[PDB]
Amino acid sequence: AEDCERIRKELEKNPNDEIKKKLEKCQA
Repeated sequence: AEDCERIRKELEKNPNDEIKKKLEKCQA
């Protein structure tokens, strides 16, 4: 239950570590 592009948006507004890391492997 995740969305890479949505997390991208969240990573855009919030340059967060966990968000970034879970973005990279959102699709895993």
